[PDB]
Amino acid sequence: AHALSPRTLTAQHLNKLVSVEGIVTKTSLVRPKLIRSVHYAAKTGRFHYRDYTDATTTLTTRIPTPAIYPTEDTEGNKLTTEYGYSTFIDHQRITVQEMPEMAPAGQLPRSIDVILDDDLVDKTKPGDRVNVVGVFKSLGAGGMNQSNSNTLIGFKTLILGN
Amino acid sequence: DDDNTEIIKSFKNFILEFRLDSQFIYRDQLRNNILVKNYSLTVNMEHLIGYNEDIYKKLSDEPSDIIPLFETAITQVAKRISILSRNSLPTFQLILNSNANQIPLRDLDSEHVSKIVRLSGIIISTSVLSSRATYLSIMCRNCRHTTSITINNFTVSLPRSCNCGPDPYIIIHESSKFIDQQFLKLQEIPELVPVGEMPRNLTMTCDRYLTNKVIPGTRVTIVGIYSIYNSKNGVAIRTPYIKILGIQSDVETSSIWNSVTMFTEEEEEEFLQLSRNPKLYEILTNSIAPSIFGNEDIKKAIVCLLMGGSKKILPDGMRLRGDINVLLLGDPGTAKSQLLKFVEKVSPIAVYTSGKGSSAAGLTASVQRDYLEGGAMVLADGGVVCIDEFDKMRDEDRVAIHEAMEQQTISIAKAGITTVLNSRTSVLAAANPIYGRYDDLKSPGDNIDFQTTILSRFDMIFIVKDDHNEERDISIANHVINIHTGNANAMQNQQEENGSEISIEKMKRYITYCRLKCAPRLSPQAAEKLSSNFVTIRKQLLINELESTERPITIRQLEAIIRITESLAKLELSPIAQERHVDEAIRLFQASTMDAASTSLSEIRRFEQELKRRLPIGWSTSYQTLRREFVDTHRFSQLALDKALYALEKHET
Amino acid sequence: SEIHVRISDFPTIYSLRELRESNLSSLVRVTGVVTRRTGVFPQLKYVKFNCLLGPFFQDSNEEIRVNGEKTVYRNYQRVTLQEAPGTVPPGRLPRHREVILLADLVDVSKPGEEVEVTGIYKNNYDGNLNAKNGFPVFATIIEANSIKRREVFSWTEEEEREFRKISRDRGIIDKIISSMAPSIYGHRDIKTAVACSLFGGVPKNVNGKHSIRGDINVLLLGDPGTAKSQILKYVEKTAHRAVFATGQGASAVGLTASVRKDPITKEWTLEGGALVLADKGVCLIDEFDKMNDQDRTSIHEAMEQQSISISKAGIVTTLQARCSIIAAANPNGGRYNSTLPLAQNVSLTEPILSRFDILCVVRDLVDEEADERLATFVVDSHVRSSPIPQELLMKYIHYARTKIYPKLHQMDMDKVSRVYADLRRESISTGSFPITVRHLESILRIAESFAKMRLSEFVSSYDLDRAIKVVVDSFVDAQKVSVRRQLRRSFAIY
Amino acid sequence: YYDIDDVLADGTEFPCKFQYDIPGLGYNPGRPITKNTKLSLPLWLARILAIVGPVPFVELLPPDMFSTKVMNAIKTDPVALDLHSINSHFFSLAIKWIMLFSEKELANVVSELLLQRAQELNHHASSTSTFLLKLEEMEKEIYKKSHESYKDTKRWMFK
Amino acid sequence: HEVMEQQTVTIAKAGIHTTLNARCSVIAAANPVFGQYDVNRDPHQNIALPDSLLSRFDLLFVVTDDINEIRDRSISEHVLRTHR
Repeated sequence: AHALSPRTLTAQHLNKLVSVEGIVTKTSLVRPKLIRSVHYAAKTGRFHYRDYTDATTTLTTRIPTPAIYPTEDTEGNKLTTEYGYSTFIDHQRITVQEMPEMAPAGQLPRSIDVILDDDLVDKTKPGDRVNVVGVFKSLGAGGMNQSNSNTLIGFKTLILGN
Repeated sequence: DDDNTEIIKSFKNFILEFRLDSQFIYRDQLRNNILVKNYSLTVNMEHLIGYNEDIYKKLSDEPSDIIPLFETAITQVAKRISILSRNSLPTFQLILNSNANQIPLRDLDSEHVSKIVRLSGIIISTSVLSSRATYLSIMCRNCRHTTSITINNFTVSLPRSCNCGPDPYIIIHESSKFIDQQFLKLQEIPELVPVGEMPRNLTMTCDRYLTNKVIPGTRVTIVGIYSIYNSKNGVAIRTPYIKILGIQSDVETSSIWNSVTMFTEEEEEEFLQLSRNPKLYEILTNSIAPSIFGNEDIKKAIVCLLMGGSKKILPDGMRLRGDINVLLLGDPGTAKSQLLKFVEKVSPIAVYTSGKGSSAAGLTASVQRDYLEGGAMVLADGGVVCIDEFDKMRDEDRVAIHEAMEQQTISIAKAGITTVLNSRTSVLAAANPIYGRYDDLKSPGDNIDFQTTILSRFDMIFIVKDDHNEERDISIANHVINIHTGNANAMQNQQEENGSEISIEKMKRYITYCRLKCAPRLSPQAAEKLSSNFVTIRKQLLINELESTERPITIRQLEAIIRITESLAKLELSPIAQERHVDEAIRLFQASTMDAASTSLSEIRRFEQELKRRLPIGWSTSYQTLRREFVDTHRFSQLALDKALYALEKHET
Repeated sequence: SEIHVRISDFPTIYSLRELRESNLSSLVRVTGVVTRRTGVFPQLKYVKFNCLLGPFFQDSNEEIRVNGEKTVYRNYQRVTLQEAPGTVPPGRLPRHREVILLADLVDVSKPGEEVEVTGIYKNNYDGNLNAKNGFPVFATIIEANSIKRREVFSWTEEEEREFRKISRDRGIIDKIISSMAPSIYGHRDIKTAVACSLFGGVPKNVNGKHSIRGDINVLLLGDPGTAKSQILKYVEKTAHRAVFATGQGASAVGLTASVRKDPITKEWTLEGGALVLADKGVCLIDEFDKMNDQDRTSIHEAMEQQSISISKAGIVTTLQARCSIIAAANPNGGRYNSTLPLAQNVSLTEPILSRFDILCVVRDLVDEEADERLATFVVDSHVRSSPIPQELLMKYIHYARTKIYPKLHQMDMDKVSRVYADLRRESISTGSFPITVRHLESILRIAESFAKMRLSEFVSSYDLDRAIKVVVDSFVDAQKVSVRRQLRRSFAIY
Repeated sequence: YYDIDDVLADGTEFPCKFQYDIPGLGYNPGRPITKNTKLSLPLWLARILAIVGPVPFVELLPPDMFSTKVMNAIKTDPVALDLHSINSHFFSLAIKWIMLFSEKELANVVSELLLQRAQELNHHASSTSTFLLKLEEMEKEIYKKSHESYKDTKRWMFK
Repeated sequence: HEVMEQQTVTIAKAGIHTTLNARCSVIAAANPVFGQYDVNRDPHQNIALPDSLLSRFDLLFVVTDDINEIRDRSISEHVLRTHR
C-alpha cells in the first residue's frame, strides 16, 4: 500500500506499517542494549528485578524507566547486579538510501534509518539490496519538549524491526 | 473568541457565495480537490479583494494569526460538501498566488516582516523532508493527564499544568498526526541585482502539498509570509526565512513531466510521417551541426550513436550491449569540444564531463559518505555521456571506466558499501593527441599513454584535423562575417525548418521515441555478408602485417559494425535489417579503418652522449640527470624524455 | 516615525590603533578598510503586543532583564573594521575593531573598501572572557553612526560638454595609448592591447539567443625582467572595477567561488572568486603557469559561458562574471624558449589559449638605441623625487563605456570577409592552425572598441585598419620563426 | 471480432504445454515437438486447442499473471495496484480465461476489483494525476468516455 | 614473492608481529609489456616484469592472436555460430 521506496514516504505513511526498499549504508556498529534488570538481595534473599523501558521498548510509548540501577529498593537491603541472568537484547540501526537506478534527477538521495532489533542484527552488510519492513516510528521531541525552540527542524523518524 | 467566529463566518460566506459568472470557482475548486484526494485550495487574491476589501485588509496586517482561522474556516466547509451525516478530514492547506508587486530579494529589509511578500528567485537545493506535527496527544509522566494538543501554524513549548514539574509531558507518537516540510533555499536571479557582490539566499520552508513541487534549479515566484527564527549560532540577532504560501513555478522551466515514456498522440503521427522520408537519414545528418562545417563521417556517427543498438539479455547472464563509442581525437579547430556540447543538448539524458570530471562531482559514479553520490556514469545512466581530455583522466577511475564500458556495470568496494550498480551509458570521448602531425608519421596507435588498449575498446576512432582549404576556408570565413552582423544567417536553419529540416527540439523527442519503441534485428544475408567482410579484413590486414607494419582487429570491432547496423535500422524504425542498409555501415567503418591505418630528428633521442662519456654506471643520472642536463637546455618534455628513452630502450642503444 | 541624524565629519580623527578609555561614551571618528561583513539579521528593537505589560525597548546591546505581536524590527549588521595597510607604522600588527551598523547604514559598506565612520565607542559586557584574560576586561565595539567612502569620481555636465570636444581629433587614440602606461616606457603594441581591452566592446546579445562576447581577453606573455607584471598593476589603479587575484596561494581574492565558513563564529557566507567580484569590470591575473588545475577549470568556464556555477553546499546557482581577463604569463624557462611556436613556447594548453584573442609577445635583445631609450626613461624616473592627464583618461574610459554603443553598417563592410579569406588560405601553407572564424570575430569586436575610443557611435574604416593591424600582427608574432616568410604578405594588410 | 481491444487481447502469450506430440512444427527444426514441451502460445490459437481433442491437445498451465500471489495482492489494495504494468490487458483478457478454464472462484474476486477501481474512477471523472498511468487499456478507454461526458456537460453548464 | 612460493605472509608492521598463512593459488593476465611486439618479439624483453616472478609462476602461457590464417576463418565461423 505501503509499498513504498524510501523516496516516497512521510507523513501519510507514518505510524503505519511500511516496506521500504533500497541500499543500506553505512550500517552502524553492533552493540548491546540493556533491558531486564536483575539483582540479588542478602541475607533477606529472594530475587529482585527491575524492568527497563527504552524508546524502542515494545512498540507503544511508555513513561521512561531509565536509567542506572535500583540499588537498595525498600527496605534498605543491598542489591548486587546479577549479570547473565538479566536480559540483553542486541540493538543496531542502519540507514536506507533509495535505489540508485530509480533516482529521478541530479536531486540528492533521501535516506531514512531503520533500527534492527534482536536477531535481525548483523544480518546485512552495507551496500546490499534490502527490503526492510517495519512500523514507521517518529521518536524524539521536535524541540518542543524543552523551552528554547532552537529552530524549525524536528521529529526525526525511523523504522523499528522487523 | 466571537471575533474568530466573525472572521470564519466571513470566510465561509466568501467560499459559498463567490461568483465568477456563473460557476462558483472556489466551491468547485474544493470538490474537485477532495475527490482526487488533493486536500488543498488555491485562493486568487484578486477575487478575494474584489469580494471584501476588509478581510484582505486584515490578512495583509497580521497574516500568521489569521490564515489558520482561514484554514479551519475552509475545512469546516469541506465537512458539508465532501461528506454528509445525520472523517477523518485533515484541515486543508491553502495556496494563494497573486500578482501584486514583485519585491526583489535585495530589497527585503525588515519593515515588511509578517506581511505577505511576492518574489522571484532561482532555487539552489531542496532540503530533505522532515515532519513537523499537527495533532499530537500527550500524557503526563505522573498524573498521566491525557491531553490532545492541536498545534497550528503560524517554537511552541508544552504546557506544564494538569510537583508536578517542571515539564512532565510526553509525546505519544502512536497517536500523532504529522505533515511534511521541505526547506528550499533560493538564490536571487543572476540578471538583477548582483552588481559586484555575491547574491544572497533566503531560506524558505514549504510544507504539505507544495513540498517536492519544485526541482532545484528552476526559476520560480514564491509568495508566502516573511518571518524570523532564532537558531543559536548574540545579541539578539534573529535570522530571516520565508514561509511559503503558496508556490507557483514559471510556466516553462522543467515543470514536468518532460520525460514521459509514451509522449502524446499527434507526435506518433508526425513521427510515423517522418519514417516515410527517403532522405530521412540524410536530412537527420544535416540537423546535428548547423554551425559545424565538414566532418560528415563524424556527423553521421553521432546519429548512429544516439539511436542505441541491439541489446541482448540472452542466457546465460552475459548481456551484449549498445551503443558503441566515438573518438573525435585530433588537433584543435576540429570543433569536437563544441560538437559534444551539441550532443549533450540533443541526447535525452546526457552529462558532459571533461576530466577528471568537474567540478566537485567525481568522474561519474562516485562514493561519498553520509553511499553512491551519483555522477556522470551514474547520474547519466541509460544514455549518453560526453568526455573530454580522455587521455588526461586519473588512473584509479580509468580502471573503472575501462572495466565499465564493456559490461555496463561498475563494482565499488569503497568502505562500508560494496555495491555493484549499473551504467548503461555509451561513452563518447574526445582525446587530444600529442606533438601534432608527426604522431600520424608515428604509428597510429601508441598515442594514449603507453597503451593502445584504450583504442581497442573504442569502436569508432576518428582522426581529424583543422584542415584549411581556400575554398572551404573562405566558406567558413564568409560565414562568420555573416554571423557577426548584419546578423541574419541563422535563419537558413529556420527555412530549413519550414521546408525540410528538424527543429532539434523535436529531434530529441524523436530519439526517445525510437529508443523505447522498437528493438531491431539483423537479416541472415546481411550476416553472411558481414562474415565475408570480417574475414577479408582479418586475412588482408594480416597479410599487411606480415611485414610487421606497426599499428587493431578485434571481434569487438565486428560487434561494433553490428551495433551500427542495428542503430541505423532503428533510424528507419524497421523491426528488420536490410543488406544495402549494412552496405553503408561497412564503408563507414571502413573510413574508421582508414583512420586506424594512418624521420625523427633523434636529437633528444641522442641519449647516447650521456649514457656514454658521461655515465657508464648510469647511476647519479637516470631520469634525474636527463632533467638537469635537459632542464636548462630549453628542451625536454615528459613524453619526449620517455619516448626518446623508451625509443633508445627498444632501439637497443 | 524616526529619523536618526548622520552627523558628518567630527575631528578628533584619531587613529584606529590610537584609542583609550577616554573615548568611552563619546562620539569618535574612525577610519580604515572593511573586512567581510555579516549578513543582515533583523534586530529586536521595539516590543509590542495586543495585550494580552506594554512596549519594552531592548536594547543596545543587552536584552536583560519575549512576546511579540507587531514589533518594529530594524536591520542589524556587524562589520569588522581593520586599519588601512598603507598607514601602518613598521613593526606593528594592524589591530582592528568591531562596527555595528544600523538602519540605512546597512549594505552601504562593501569588503575591500576604506570607510569613514563617525560612530560612538562602546564596551559591554565582559563579554566574554573571564577564562583567558586574568582580569575584568570589556569588549570594544564601535556602534556606528555614518558611513562615507574615502576621503567619488563621475562625469558631469560642464566636464562632459568640455570633454566631447577633445574626443573629436583623430590622433586622440595614439595620445591615449601613450598615456596608458607612463612609467614603464613600455611599447606601443603591448600598451595598445591594454588600452583596447580596458576600454571596452559591445556585448552584444543576438535576439534572443547568444551574446557572443563583448570583451577583449589579453594574454600578455611576458619574459623575466620584462615589465609584464607592472603593466597590469596600472590597470588596478585606473579602471573602475578592477580586481587583482595574483596567481593563487593567495592574494585574496582567490579566483574560485566557494561557500566558506566564516572567521570567528558566524553563519556561512557565499563568496565569489575574482571573476564574480569583478563583473563588468576588469579581472587581472598573473602567472597562469603556477595555477592549480582547480582554478584553471574555473577560469576556463568563466571565459566559456560567462558565468560561474556553484553547486555547494545546499546553495545552487549560476553567478554571472562578464569580466575581461588580462593575464601575465611566464614563458617556459628562458626569455624565448624556442623558435618553436608560442603554444610550444609556453606550458598553457592550446585550447585555453585560443580563448585569448590578443597575444602580446615580448622580444628579444638589447641594442644601442634601445638602451638609450630605456636608460633615459629609468634615469628620468629615479631623478624624479602630450599625454592626457591620468584623471581625465580614467574618467574618459568610464564615460564612454557607460554612454556609447557603436555599431557597424552592413553596406561597405563586406570587405572584411574578403580580408579573412586573404588571411586564411595563405596562412595555411605555413603554421598551424591557429586561424579560425573566432579570430575573425575578434577583429570586429576590437574595431568597435576603437569606435568607442573615437566616441563614434558607428564603425569606420579607420577603426578597421587599426584592428586588423592589431589582430594580424598578434597572429604573426605567435608563430614559429618561419613566420618571417609570412611577413612578406603582410604588406597589403599593413 | 473487429474492435482493436479484443484482437489485441488475443495477442498475449500463455505458458501452455502440449498434451501430445505434433510433427510439422510451425514455429524450429524439430521436426516434431516432444510431448509435454512448454511453449508460449498466443490466446487466439490456444483457445480452441483446449476444447478439441477425449483428452485436450494442451494442458492450460495457469498464466503467471493469474498467479495466486497476484489474485491475493489484488484483494488488499486494488486502487493502488498497478494493472498496466503486469499485462497490460486484464479485463479483456481475464474475461476469456475465466470462461476457458471455467473457474468460479476468481469471478467473485475480479467482480470486486472492478467495482473498487470504478468507485475510484468516478473520482477522476471530476474536473489526473499519476493514477491515470496505471489503468488497464480498456478501463482507460472508459475513463475517456466518462471524463468526456462530464467535461461536455460542464461546458454546456455555462455559455 | 613472499606469498607465492614461500606460501606465507609476514607482518612486522608496527605492531602486531606475526607470520600468518596465505596458501592461495594464483592466476594472472598481463598485456604485452608495451608494444604489440608480443608475437615476434624476443623470448625476453617481451615479458616486461623480471625476473624471479617469471619463475614463480609455474606456467607462462603466450597468447599472440596471430594467424595462423586457416585458423582465423574457423574462429570467425565459431563466433558466428555462437551469436545464437
